[PDB]
Amino acid sequence: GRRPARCYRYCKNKPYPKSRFCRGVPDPKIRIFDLGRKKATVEDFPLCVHLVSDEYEQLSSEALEAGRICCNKYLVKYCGKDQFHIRMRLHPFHVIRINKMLSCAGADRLQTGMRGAFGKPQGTVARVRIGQPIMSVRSSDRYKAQVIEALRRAKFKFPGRQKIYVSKKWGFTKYERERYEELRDDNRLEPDGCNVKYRPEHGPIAAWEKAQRDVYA
Amino acid sequence: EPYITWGYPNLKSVRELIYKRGFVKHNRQRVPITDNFVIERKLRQAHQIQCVEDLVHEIFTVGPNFKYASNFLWPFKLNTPTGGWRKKANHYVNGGDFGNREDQINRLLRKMV
Amino acid sequence: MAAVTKKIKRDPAKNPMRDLHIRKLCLNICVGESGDRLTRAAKVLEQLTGQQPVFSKARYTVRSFGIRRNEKIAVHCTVRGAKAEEILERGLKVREYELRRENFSSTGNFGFGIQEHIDLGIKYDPSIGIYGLDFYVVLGRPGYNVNHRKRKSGTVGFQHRLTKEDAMKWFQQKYDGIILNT
Amino acid sequence: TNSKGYRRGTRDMFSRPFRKHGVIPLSTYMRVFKIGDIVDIKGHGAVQKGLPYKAYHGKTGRIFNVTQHAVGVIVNKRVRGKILAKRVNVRIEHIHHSKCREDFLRRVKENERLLKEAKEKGQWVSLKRQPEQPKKAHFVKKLEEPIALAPIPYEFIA
Amino acid sequence: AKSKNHTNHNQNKKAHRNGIKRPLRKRHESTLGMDVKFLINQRYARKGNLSREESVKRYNERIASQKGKPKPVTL
Amino acid sequence: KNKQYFKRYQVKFRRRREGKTDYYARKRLTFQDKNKYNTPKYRLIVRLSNKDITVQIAYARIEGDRVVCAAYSHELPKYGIQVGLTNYAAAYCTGLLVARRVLNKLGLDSLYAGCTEVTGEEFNVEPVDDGPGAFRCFLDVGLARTTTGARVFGAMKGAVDGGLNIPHSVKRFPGYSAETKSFNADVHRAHIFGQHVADYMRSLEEEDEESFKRQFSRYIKLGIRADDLEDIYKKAHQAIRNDPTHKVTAKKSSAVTKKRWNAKKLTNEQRKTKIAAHKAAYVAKLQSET
RNA sequence: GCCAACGACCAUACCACGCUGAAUACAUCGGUUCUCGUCCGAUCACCGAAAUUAAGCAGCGUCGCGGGCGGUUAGUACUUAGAUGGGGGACCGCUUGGGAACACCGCGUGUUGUUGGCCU
RNA sequence: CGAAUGAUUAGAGGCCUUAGGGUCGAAACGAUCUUAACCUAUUCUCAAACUUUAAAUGGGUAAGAACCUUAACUUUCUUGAUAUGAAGAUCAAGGUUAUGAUAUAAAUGUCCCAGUGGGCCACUUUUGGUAAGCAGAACUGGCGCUGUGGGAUGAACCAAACGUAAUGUUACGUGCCCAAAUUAACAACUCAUGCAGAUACCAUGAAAGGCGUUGGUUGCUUAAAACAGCAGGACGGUGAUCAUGGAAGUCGAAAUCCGCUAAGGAGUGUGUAACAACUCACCUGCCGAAGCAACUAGCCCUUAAAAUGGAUGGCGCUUAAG
RNA sequence: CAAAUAAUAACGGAGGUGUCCCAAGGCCAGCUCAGUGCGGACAGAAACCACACAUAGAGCAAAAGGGCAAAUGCUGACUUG
RNA sequence: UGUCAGAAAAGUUACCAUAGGGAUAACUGGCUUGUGGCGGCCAAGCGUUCAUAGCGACGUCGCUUUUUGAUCCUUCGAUGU
Repeated sequence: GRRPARCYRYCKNKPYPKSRFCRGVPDPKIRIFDLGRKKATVEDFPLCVHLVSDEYEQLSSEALEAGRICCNKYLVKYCGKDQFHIRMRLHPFHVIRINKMLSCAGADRLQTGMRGAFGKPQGTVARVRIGQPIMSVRSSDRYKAQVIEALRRAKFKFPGRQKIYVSKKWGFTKYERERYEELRDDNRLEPDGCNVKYRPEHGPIAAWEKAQRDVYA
Repeated sequence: EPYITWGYPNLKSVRELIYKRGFVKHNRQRVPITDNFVIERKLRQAHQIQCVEDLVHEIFTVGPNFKYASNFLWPFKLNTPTGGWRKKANHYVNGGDFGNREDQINRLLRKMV
Repeated sequence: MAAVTKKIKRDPAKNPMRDLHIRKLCLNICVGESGDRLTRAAKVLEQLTGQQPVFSKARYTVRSFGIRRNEKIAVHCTVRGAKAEEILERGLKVREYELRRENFSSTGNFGFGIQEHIDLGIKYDPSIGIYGLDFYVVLGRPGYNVNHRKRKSGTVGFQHRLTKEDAMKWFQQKYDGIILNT
Repeated sequence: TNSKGYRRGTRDMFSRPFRKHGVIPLSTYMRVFKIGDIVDIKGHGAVQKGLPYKAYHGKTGRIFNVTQHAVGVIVNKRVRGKILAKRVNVRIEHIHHSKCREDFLRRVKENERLLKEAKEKGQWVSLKRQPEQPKKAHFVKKLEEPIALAPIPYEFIA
Repeated sequence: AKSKNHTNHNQNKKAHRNGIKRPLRKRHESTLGMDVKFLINQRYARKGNLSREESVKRYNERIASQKGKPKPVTL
Repeated sequence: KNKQYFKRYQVKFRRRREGKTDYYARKRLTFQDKNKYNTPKYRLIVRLSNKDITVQIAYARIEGDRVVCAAYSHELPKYGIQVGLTNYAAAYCTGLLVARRVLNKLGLDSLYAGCTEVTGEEFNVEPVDDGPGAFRCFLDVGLARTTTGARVFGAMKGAVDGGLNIPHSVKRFPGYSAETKSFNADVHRAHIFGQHVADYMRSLEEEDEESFKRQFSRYIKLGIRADDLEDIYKKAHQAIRNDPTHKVTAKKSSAVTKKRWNAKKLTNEQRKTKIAAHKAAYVAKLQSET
């Protein structure tokens, strides 16, 4: 009956999955994890900005669903329609159950009062850790200020506390912006959609001249 | 470690503990010192210890009969410090007591001897 | 690539020991279902080959053709070495040696299929009925029994191992067929 | 409420190691086991005959018996709280030679090699093991590129 | 009414009092459940030691009469 | 197949990768008991080839099998048999050569003479009294297919003719039919002396006389005629019983540094200068673009 | 420097290709009277000799894959023991010891035993 | 998790002939390939019943006369063709008993000797349960079975275990209750109008704020005269359009380009029906010295609601007695 | 579950048992399995024949787990330990 | 001999009896709150126009046991429901 995560705040247990051993797990009504111009190249969007957890919370699926829409609707309103890629980096494969007590008609007595406790899966949640990102939006550097307010508006719909980090990376790639700019300035960053390809010395040699036949020609 | 403090004794602290507090073990009994015959009658045929300064020698400069020079003694039933303690359940390096005081075992033996 | 080869050539590395002869010829008659029809179909090949053939059983059940586990649907045999060159060219002018293009496996074997089994010098003989057959010509060089011995086995390598385009090369010369690009 | 029965919990005990599957190497049957030899037990999951039961994996016994395929090993089990010495007939593939004492026996071999040439000097033969004594007084020279080379405590910001 | 079964509480206090007890070290451990054809006239490899030094160092030259068995034992 | 079953790839041993050993028989041939503590077992190893018959006696030790006696077929020219080195007949010599090669050096040739009265019957040596029996081997065939009359069973009767105690049954001796057994020593006696090789070259001047220049060539070169083989092999069965001296040679001393051909492999300073000019002259070739 | 039979350890040995190869060898190869086995002399069994750049252990080559060892990650993560430490909690700091792992980069790419031979 | 098995998110490069049909074409292969399959180099995030790797704390064993090397005897069982194995029984030869620390005396029997076989609490790890002064376990320490000192009070917390006395010295405390500092000892912090706050466990209180005050981090303006303020303009190239509550400097708003100089905004507005003005920019002033924001975490405040009258233990404390 | 020896609880979680087997036991020999690719008249998404790749991805009365490739899998040989 | 260390075994009592039990329910008291409601943040939006005159989605953080479960601690030589 969708009781909130208001009184869940000692969470203890090893993650029961949605696997071949508790089959009966539902289709999620929370599916999409990423939105914006997700077909943008690496070069389009240099700025990465994360919303990073500095607690050890248990962020709900409905909290994560709500916080993406509030991060979406501010960015399609202010900084342009398709100048962003939001990546919601917490995929909630958890099982919170419920002992439901079907106590209709007040008389049955059979099923469970305190004996015995098999459960029924209702929840789905994500453990966060300290320093561990929750969502990263990728956009240009002209809309740096517009980016942080949409992450601020998403802060007030998550539990715990969260810190908004402009990352000094160049996009979603794990490069310093200077080390991205130097390594792309000769050959070595062969681009893909979200990510680049790295510094190849192996192997074997056929994709070295193919670089050299496409640096000159 | 948390039930114990230790450190590195002076020569003066070796003497004052055996002079003032040094008792000795004579056929499982505890026998004070009062003369050199209590030390000599048990450690001169086997080992070469007859005096008190013998027993102060092969304890301070750790000699080859240290095993006998320190199991001859009883455990030194020390007093209580004057001024007392520091915390007793923090390390010495936290704010003071247990573990290695390391040269400040001397100042604390002045209070206990 | 360009790793140094150094290619020491005391002889031009031609192929005297690399014959590309015929290993064996496979003659299948996949009759649909069991009964006495295979028995009158099996006896057409002792007429053709002299060897008495074997009764292959069906692996699965289909319910769409009517075959089950072990229901004895086909009859096959195999002819190896200079007696296939009876039954190859005797069934190849029936196909008027010019043969289709694939029809030629990448493994170097090739094959074809003819209906009307009485074009093999066989009189029509309505006691047995006519049949459609399955001619498969596996093909190979000397040294192909390197992976066939039980003691101290091995694999053949790149060259030797003959492509599709050297079975076609063997076919434009022997029987002088054309490859019929379809 | 189980342990009960006999290979339970031994999903990882009698597993094989990674890529150590298959055929047993042949020196496993070429080892010689004489009566009174120290011997570890680490069971082989790929030999389902003569496996020890799970309490004795990881333990160490002495060979009290040899028969045609197995060794009787006498192993200590604490059945609480007391130690019975258990006699376990265990096949040879599940049994190893202990290295623990053949680096004691290379010291009996040196407590008679060093006491041999000590008939000339005399003393100290020094035939006891000594724990790690505190170090010495020693003169660390710098020179080495004189110091500072000075750390300061600083790595947080990200 | 169904109160409290199964605990290993106190069970090592209670088993370390009369202590945790090594068995004891024997010079003569039993030969029983041991290989019986190893044992049954190695019973008589003892019973064939009627003497061991008087009539036995006679044997060191009694077989050195035939110069021992120095070669042919090498198969 | 792509990097990820290679990570999970567990090879077979080395010799089963190369066809040499069973290891399901090697486990069971080299089995010694554990209350037979370090006693060797000395199996008899006859491996055939195309133009050699290697018979050996090896016992199982950990850092390798140790070969105690090794008689080959490429020495039977010294005993009066020049061609046909891989016969059923020419195996019984290397069977008999490896038995007399080892009983003289074990001193067990005064006793355990053997069977010079070569008949093809079953022959099992009763132990010479004043002590136990003779040297035991066990036949190790590898994965030769052990069907009746193979040459690998043509060294077990050769070695048991020397006097070794190898356990038997005549089921795989050439000339013992399958309905029933039906012992017949004479076809074994024919095969021992090389009769049916002689009978084929006495049946080939009746059918196709030109095929002497085919099969049974080099009998034409060395002049061996077909009626000689029953007395070529017969007079070899005592010239082998009279000089089993192991064929030891003494070059003294030319094995190591021979003489010129150490065959070094590309010291890594060269490989990093190999791909100095391979990289530099490629972009100069790509400077021939412009 | 090698060749063979039998091995041990069981990828530093594997996999993909490429290129050499003196000599003994090992082969492929020829045949089906014999022994033997097949639907078939392909395989197996047996007789035994007319051509070599395939096996084979290799000689190797590869900014090869895998695998192996080192470095680095990192005194990091975790963790023993301590406190009348912190904080509303979640959890975090310090004391006292112990101390990883992926990856990442670099390195090498079977070692050897017995017994018979060859000598480029 | 760029290793297998299970999941799972996104794109990127393509074998292709799987197309879901296309697209310029009747299908076209005459071209863009459209997308989705399939393949390959990557990617986000993960597993009680997954794992190449792999700790800490653990489990076992060893660390010597019951020993170490010999010599040649016994054996039917014992093996070998060995009455050399392998076990055993004897003589030979071996400095200094082969880490450390300890020894509450340890060893072994018998009464199978009595009581017991409801437990309970706690750190740490745990399972069920929304939770529980709830249910169930692992580990060691405790209460039961135990006084005494401290936490006002209290089974268990902290300290310490206890013959009967004298003396001296000790963690909790030192404004009064009440033994001992209103410390000839300090630096700060904090003003709480209906519980300021006041010692662990522990007797609850959050999210989010404060131009309350205290410290701190980042960026701009600045000794070109800013900041503030008294002193100027802010209309318009035009209802371009968007538009009739309606946009004439303006809801919305695809869109977006222009005044002037010392210096004026197609301009945010309750709605000034639509208009006007007006004024928080610009810049000439006087001023002539620091100003501006954003951010952080100390205390206090706020958030903060119960029933007999009332509880830092009580009094009472505010350059403290927090 | 279970906290890296073993032990370890709850009406904790996920299942299984009360049988089947003259071979599905014993043993030798031969053999290689999942799937995948290129092929071969009728014949297709699959019938069969045949080549190449196949680290077990199959199979083993096994519920789950371990294990296993000239086998413990598949086929024959005699068999009753 | 499946209650599997192995009696040979159907109900009902509101007409009831006995020994006990707070080792055990029924109500009070205690802890607990999934359920209801009452608050505070963020602001999609509603309100002609206008995000907060009055509201207020998706989230989020608390307070409240009394209904109501859960619990079995105190009482069964009796606490009047």
